[PDB]
Amino acid sequence: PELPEVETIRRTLLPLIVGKTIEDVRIFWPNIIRHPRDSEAFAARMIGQTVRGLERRGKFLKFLLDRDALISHLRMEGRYAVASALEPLEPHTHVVFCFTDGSELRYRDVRKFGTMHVYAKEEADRRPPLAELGPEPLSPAFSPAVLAERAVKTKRSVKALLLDCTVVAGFGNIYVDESLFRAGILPGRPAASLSSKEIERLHEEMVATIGEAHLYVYGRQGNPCKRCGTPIEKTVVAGRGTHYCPRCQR
DNA sequence: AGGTAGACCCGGAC
DNA sequence: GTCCGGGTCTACC
Ligand SMILES: [Zn+2]
Repeated sequence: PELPEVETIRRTLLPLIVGKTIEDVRIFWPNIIRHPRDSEAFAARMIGQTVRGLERRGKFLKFLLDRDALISHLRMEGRYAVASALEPLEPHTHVVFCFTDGSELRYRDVRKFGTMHVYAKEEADRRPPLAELGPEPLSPAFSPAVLAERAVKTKRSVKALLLDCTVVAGFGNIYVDESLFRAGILPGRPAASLSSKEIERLHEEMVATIGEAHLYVYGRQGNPCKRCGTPIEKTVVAGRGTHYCPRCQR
């Protein structure tokens, strides 16, 4: 899921787990657990803790317990469900938090690609994976000035810049391509080549792309641009498949 | 050290 | 049967 859908998950999941107490943690694929390094320590430490809150930082969910925070990333295909311990698990379930009321929070992922870290709550923001994360794109902390100051000092393309999680939280390949289209800027342009006007327009369209979230360019190669009718093109930029309108973007 | 490459994962596309 | 697609971290120069 993208940032908007993670926010929806955050809002939906919270009432389904708040106030529940962890009785067991069952791990079927240890490598999902990134901290502590031993999945057995990860499981052991969570037992007896009650879920108190659920926050979002970029595409990360931060589960707040009594002492610890669980930081979880679903990437593209991960899913959470709350369901009864009496019922069979869904296929591809890798980690289950069992609660004392006989319900469970389950993480499943056909791609097995997600990650989980647990630290004392007070340490979570200064450790991976949250430590270097840039500002929320819908927050005043993400501004044209912030974007401009990062763009000026780099040799990288504008696409590589917007994909950098330290610049802004939660912009992945789809919203990067779409925002750049909406701003009229080619993804391969050096970040340092953008004028003040272009930086300001790009900020505006990034906020709009995220705020709104239905595609102009992503995956639309060889089909007509919805604004000018020119066929959408696809190339590699910053090591990613990159979609753009060669007329609308400059 | 700024910035790219490696690593993780595997359904489905070639 | 080999490889893309996806995000975000660690490992290099
Ligand atoms: Zn166009």
